[PDB]
Amino acid sequence: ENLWVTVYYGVPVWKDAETTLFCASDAKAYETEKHNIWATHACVPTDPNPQEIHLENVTEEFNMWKNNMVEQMHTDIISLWDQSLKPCVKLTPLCVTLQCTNVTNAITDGELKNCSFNMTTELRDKKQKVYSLFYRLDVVQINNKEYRLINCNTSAITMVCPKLSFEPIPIHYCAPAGFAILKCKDKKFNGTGPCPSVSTVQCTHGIKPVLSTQLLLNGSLAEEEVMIRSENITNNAKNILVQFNTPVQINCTRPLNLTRKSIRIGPGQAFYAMGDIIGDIRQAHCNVSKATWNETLGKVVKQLRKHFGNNTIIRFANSSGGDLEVTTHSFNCGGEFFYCNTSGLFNSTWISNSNDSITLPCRIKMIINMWQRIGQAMYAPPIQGVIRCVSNITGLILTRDGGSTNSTTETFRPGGGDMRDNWRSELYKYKVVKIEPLGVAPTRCKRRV
Amino acid sequence: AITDGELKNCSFNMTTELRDKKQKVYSLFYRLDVVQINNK
Amino acid sequence: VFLGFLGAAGSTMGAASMTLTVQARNLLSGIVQQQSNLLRAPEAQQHLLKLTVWGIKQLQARVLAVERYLRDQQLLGIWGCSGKLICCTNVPWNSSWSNRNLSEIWDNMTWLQWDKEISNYTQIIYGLLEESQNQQEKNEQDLLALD
Ligand SMILES: *[C@@H]1O[C@H](CO)[C@@H](O[C@@H]2O[C@H](CO)[C@@H](O[C@@H]3O[C@H](CO)[C@@H](O)[C@H](O[C@H]4O[C@H](CO)[C@@H](O)[C@H](O)[C@@H]4O)[C@@H]3O)[C@H](O)[C@H]2NC(C)=O)[C@H](O)[C@H]1NC(C)=O
Ligand SMILES: *[C@@H]1O[C@H](CO)[C@@H](O[C@@H]2O[C@H](CO)[C@@H](O[C@@H]3O[C@H](CO)[C@@H](O)[C@H](O)[C@@H]3O)[C@H](O)[C@H]2NC(C)=O)[C@H](O)[C@H]1NC(C)=O
Ligand SMILES: *[C@@H]1O[C@H](CO)[C@@H](O[C@@H]2O[C@H](CO)[C@@H](O)[C@H](O)[C@H]2NC(C)=O)[C@H](O)[C@H]1NC(C)=O
Ligand SMILES: *[C@@H]1O[C@H](CO)[C@@H](O[C@@H]2O[C@H](CO)[C@@H](O)[C@H](O)[C@H]2NC(C)=O)[C@H](O)[C@H]1NC(C)=O
Ligand SMILES: *[C@@H]1O[C@H](CO)[C@@H](O[C@@H]2O[C@H](CO)[C@@H](O)[C@H](O)[C@H]2NC(C)=O)[C@H](O)[C@H]1NC(C)=O
Ligand SMILES: *[C@@H]1O[C@H](CO)[C@@H](O[C@@H]2O[C@H](CO)[C@@H](O)[C@H](O)[C@H]2NC(C)=O)[C@H](O)[C@H]1NC(C)=O
Ligand SMILES: *[C@@H]1O[C@H](CO)[C@@H](O[C@@H]2O[C@H](CO)[C@@H](O)[C@H](O)[C@H]2NC(C)=O)[C@H](O)[C@H]1NC(C)=O
Ligand SMILES: *[C@@H]1O[C@H](CO)[C@@H](O[C@@H]2O[C@H](CO)[C@@H](O)[C@H](O)[C@H]2NC(C)=O)[C@H](O)[C@H]1NC(C)=O
Ligand SMILES: *[C@@H]1O[C@H](CO)[C@@H](O[C@@H]2O[C@H](CO)[C@@H](O)[C@H](O)[C@H]2NC(C)=O)[C@H](O)[C@H]1NC(C)=O
Ligand SMILES: *[C@@H]1O[C@H](CO)[C@@H](O[C@@H]2O[C@H](CO)[C@@H](O)[C@H](O)[C@H]2NC(C)=O)[C@H](O)[C@H]1NC(C)=O
Ligand SMILES: *[C@@H]1O[C@H](CO)[C@@H](O[C@@H]2O[C@H](CO)[C@@H](O)[C@H](O)[C@H]2NC(C)=O)[C@H](O)[C@H]1NC(C)=O
Ligand SMILES: *[C@@H]1O[C@H](CO)[C@@H](O[C@@H]2O[C@H](CO)[C@@H](O)[C@H](O)[C@H]2NC(C)=O)[C@H](O)[C@H]1NC(C)=O
Ligand SMILES: *[C@@H]1O[C@H](CO)[C@@H](O[C@@H]2O[C@H](CO)[C@@H](O)[C@H](O)[C@H]2NC(C)=O)[C@H](O)[C@H]1NC(C)=O
Ligand SMILES: *[C@@H]1O[C@H](CO)[C@@H](O)[C@H](O)[C@H]1NC(C)=O
Ligand SMILES: *[C@@H]1O[C@H](CO)[C@@H](O)[C@H](O)[C@H]1NC(C)=O
Ligand SMILES: *[C@@H]1O[C@H](CO)[C@@H](O)[C@H](O)[C@H]1NC(C)=O
Ligand SMILES: *[C@@H]1O[C@H](CO)[C@@H](O)[C@H](O)[C@H]1NC(C)=O
Ligand SMILES: *[C@@H]1O[C@H](CO)[C@@H](O)[C@H](O)[C@H]1NC(C)=O
Ligand SMILES: *[C@@H]1O[C@H](CO)[C@@H](O)[C@H](O)[C@H]1NC(C)=O
Repeated sequence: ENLWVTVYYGVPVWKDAETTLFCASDAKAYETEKHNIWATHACVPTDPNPQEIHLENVTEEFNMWKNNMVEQMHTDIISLWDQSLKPCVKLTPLCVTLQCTNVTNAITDGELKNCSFNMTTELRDKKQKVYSLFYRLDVVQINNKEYRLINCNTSAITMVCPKLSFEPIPIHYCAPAGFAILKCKDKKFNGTGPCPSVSTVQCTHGIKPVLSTQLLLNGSLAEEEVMIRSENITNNAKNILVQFNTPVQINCTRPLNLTRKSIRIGPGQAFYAMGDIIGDIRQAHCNVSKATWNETLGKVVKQLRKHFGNNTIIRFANSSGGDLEVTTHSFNCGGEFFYCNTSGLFNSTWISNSNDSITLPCRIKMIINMWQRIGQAMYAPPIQGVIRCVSNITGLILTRDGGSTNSTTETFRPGGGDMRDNWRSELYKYKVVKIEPLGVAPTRCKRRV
Repeated sequence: AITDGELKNCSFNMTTELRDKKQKVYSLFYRLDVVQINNK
Repeated sequence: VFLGFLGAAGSTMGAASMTLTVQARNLLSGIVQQQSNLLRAPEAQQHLLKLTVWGIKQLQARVLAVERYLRDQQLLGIWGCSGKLICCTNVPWNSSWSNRNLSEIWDNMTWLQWDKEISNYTQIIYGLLEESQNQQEKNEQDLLALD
């Protein structure tokens, strides 16, 4: 048939693409609100009306294990902290000798230590004795006795500004013009292959950036059942992402009361430290209910057995070593940094057939090094008053041991230190596409000479 | 025994980790990069 | 009916050719969500550098969206049909490019799977478009003027 090309512009076709998205946070007046590191000078106020245009007949292939949104969220998070902490004061004078001692007179199991050191007055030629109350994790020994901080060898401990506030605030990742984001709505999506229900979205829902290990706090829930999700299930070195359909609540506190000193450093730059224990010394702890935790493990075992076998025995162990960042459960709540001992949750067997809460003891330290960069460290100023937190547990990160024996007993352990498992468990249903408007098609049109 | 020297061997104080304690350190500076004030 | 942006992605070539103005205005004028980059009145110092490091990353996606748009609008001016969202270019459809017959294309194929078959030949289909227009503009129109 004798036909002639016609040219169409605006035709709805796609190619897969890679690009850099928009931070796009939510916004208010914030006239008295303290500058907040997660947003401010990075984000723009959010389209208040996302439109989820449901497509017909479209079947697209997604892959959550090769996504770039997870790979640039981990790069922005380092760049959001590293750009806020340029103006902040360095704590270089505090690398001195400390005349410290115990706080109590009768040791039961101590925690705090009471120190003494010199510090400059206003005029920088006069020296005075000042004290503070440092935790014992943040103090090491030189040789009555004389102590010093944990990192005077290599690191410059940058005091986090007091006008700052670190806090989960929902970031919406948006695409600029010429790009689009596609959302899966299939409820059985294990993470790869075709998604038979696709809808274009302007901007994703608001994920709350929380940096935790071994357990996923304030996450997004499943839809019908528990969703077990991993890459190459028979491979040991791959983590196993678990996602709940119902939240499991937690209650955390620091039950001792504290105030702040105001030991100055220089003209206009002070330093905060722990001053007094107004009350009684108590250990920080967290509660998980037991009847809800024993039923939430009744579902994770149930759908592990569809991947391994019905007649197998499924057991949970606790850990096998490492630093505090990967043997325990890390938080960021209320301005302090809790590292709770979770050897009481992950301890049971399963054999294929009211109000009593599980208490979790918990440590505190205030000189943290996040991402383990060489010669860098942070410092969290103390919070005046006791701290209270309430959170949900929506998900786990297990890992499988698997040596070469013949036994029918699998053992699953919680896993820690890689932040890309926190983000890959949230942006799994997305893909960015490119919009190519020109197209050609044969017809009977003939320009008319 | 001088034939025509080039390097010089020096000594000075330098702070340890704790910035209130001073120790003796040395180095080997070229003679073009060292001038005289007034052993010596 | 307008279903919104990309709503006709699963429809036929016949039924999705009704919606061509949607993917054109949202190819540029979806930037109205980016003109918020003139931000609120900033405070004093302490992160004055963070204000401009994140200012370039907002502006590379503004400029890159503009200067990828003009080179696809200009290319329609080379073929002889600028402005029109539908033009006809008077180049014979060689039957080695594709297949069946005219009528199983517009009734039960989508543009996405159509684009797959003809993507292999797109640089030679774009080759004849700039040749059947040059023969008309410099030869025919200056001859039909004086004759
Ligand atoms: C998981 O999500 C939960 C639910 O949102 C979240 O709990 C929230 O924690 C924040 C912690 O900042 C709470 O905010 C505080 O709430 C108390 C309640 O009395 C207020 O007093 C606080 O006001 C102070 O805020 C600053 C603290 O110094 C001061 O600058 C200020 O002047 C006030 O003194 C503050 O608003 C928030 O209320 C809860 N949410 C609920 C619903 O209770 C939890 O933190 C998340 N988990 C993790 C690990 O982040
Ligand atoms: C997540 O879901 C996807 C799809 O639901 C799973 O992909 C499926 O993987 C199995 C692996 O055995 C594929 O079966 C094999 O197919 C090949 C031919 O493609 C055949 O030679 C083999 O004998 C076997 O039948 C299956 O095709 C594939 N699904 C699709 C739609 O292609 C994936 O395994 C799931 N992930 C996990 C961890 O279970
Ligand atoms: C998916 O595309 C089809 C085109 O094949 C749409 O139209 C249907 O076409 C079949 C076969 O031509 C008819 O039997 C149906 O009656 C058509 N649908 C309607 C509503 O008339 C179809 O509509 C598209 N899918 C959806 C969900 O709209
Ligand atoms: C302050 O508390 C610490 C923590 O218990 C005490 O540390 C002891 O240090 C000695 C020194 O070698 C060790 O042999 C002990 O094992 C440590 N623990 C205990 C429980 O004795 C320290 O003794 C306390 N300070 C003073 C002055 O007694
Ligand atoms: C930590 O040690 C300091 C001194 O090293 C204690 O401060 C003293 O408290 C007594 C109260 O009986 C006062 O009479 C002294 O004048 C204080 N000394 C100074 C220099 O202020 C402080 O009480 C200790 N803290 C704890 C929790 O034991
Ligand atoms: C700074 O580093 C030195 C070297 O590691 C620490 O001193 C001790 O040095 C001996 C021999 O070099 C090691 O076997 C010890 O393990 C070191 N002790 C510790 C606690 O690491 C010194 O303590 C370090 N100082 C600080 C503040 O970390
Ligand atoms: C923690 O300690 C502070 C004091 O440092 C307590 O605040 C006092 O509370 C009483 C009772 O309401 C008031 O009479 C005082 O005026 C308060 N003092 C200050 C400086 O504000 C606070 O209540 C304590 N927190 C807890 C939970 O016991
Ligand atoms: C965590 O703390 C909350 C309180 O903030 C607890 O909620 C209360 O639970 C008791 C017992 O069921 C009820 O009588 C109260 O009415 C609840 N408070 C509210 C505001 O509804 C919750 O039980 C705690 N969770 C755990 C696991 O201990
Ligand atoms: C849970 O983990 C802890 C440490 O993380 C293990 O504790 C050790 O238990 C053995 C007894 O088999 C003791 O000899 C060790 O001293 C303990 N370690 C420490 C650091 O104290 C424990 O075995 C694990 N399992 C259970 C079921 O508690
Ligand atoms: C985490 O908690 C467990 C218990 O919940 C700790 O195990 C205890 O370890 C000490 C050290 O010898 C023993 O005296 C106790 O008998 C152990 N408890 C039980 C129930 O066996 C474990 O050590 C804690 N983790 C760390 C790192 O200390
Ligand atoms: C943490 O979990 C609780 C329990 O789901 C959430 O609180 C609400 O609980 C009621 C139960 O009566 C549900 O119907 C609501 O859907 C829950 N959400 C809201 C927004 O009301 C609580 O919101 C969870 N925390 C977060 C941060 O989402
Ligand atoms: C170290 O070497 C220098 C370089 O030769 C010697 O410098 C002499 O300094 C005296 C002082 O006035 C001059 O008069 C000489 O001309 C210099 N050169 C020579 C070759 O003598 C210096 O003497 C040497 N140090 C010592 C301690 O002898
Ligand atoms: C530079 O001078 C230093 C001392 O000023 C010399 O170092 C001494 O070398 C001797 C070797 O015979 C050692 O016994 C001493 O302990 C060293 N002193 C110190 C402080 O380490 C060094 O050898 C000189 N360099 C040259 C090239 O002559
Ligand atoms: C939880 O419940 C199951 C079934 O009722 C029971 O076998 C088990 O002992 C309980 N406790 C734990 C720690 O699994
Ligand atoms: C395991 O149990 C499931 C439950 O329905 C069943 O479909 C499957 O056939 C069982 N497999 C074996 C090997 O018994
Ligand atoms: C671990 O399990 C054993 C056996 O059920 C139990 O006796 C022990 O208390 C558990 N450990 C912790 C820390 O609760
Ligand atoms: C059609 O295409 C083939 C190969 O692309 C070419 O050899 C031929 O000259 C074209 N034109 C015809 C058959 O008119
Ligand atoms: C077009 O071609 C197909 C198969 O090559 C044939 O079945 C049909 O009769 C042809 N003619 C039409 C649709 O007019
Ligand atoms: C596309 O071109 C390649 C290279 O010649 C060829 O192998 C392939 O068959 C072509 N596909 C189509 C649909 O023409």
